[PDB]
Amino acid sequence: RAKKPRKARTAFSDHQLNQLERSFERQKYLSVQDRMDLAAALNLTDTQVKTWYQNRRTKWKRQTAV
DNA sequence: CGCTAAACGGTT
DNA sequence: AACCGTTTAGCG
Repeated sequence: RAKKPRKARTAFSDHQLNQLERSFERQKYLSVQDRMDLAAALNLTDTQVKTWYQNRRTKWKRQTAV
């Protein structure tokens, strides 16, 4: 067990995942404002959205490479 | 296991 | 500060 507390793993709802994915198809990168807006719309934290987008870009790149 | 959320150390 | 590349880990 890590010495430093980690954050609990967020479980996204179906609506949140749908909306995150619709954002991603439109824009692969968000401005600060568009990110902080999407977080508010989905009742997520700014960092949860930032992280989701970052990890989603990793997945996107993996799949561009096949 | 596999998908992926969060963590690490480095990079822009 | 946001990102990258990659790792590490939660959990269905």
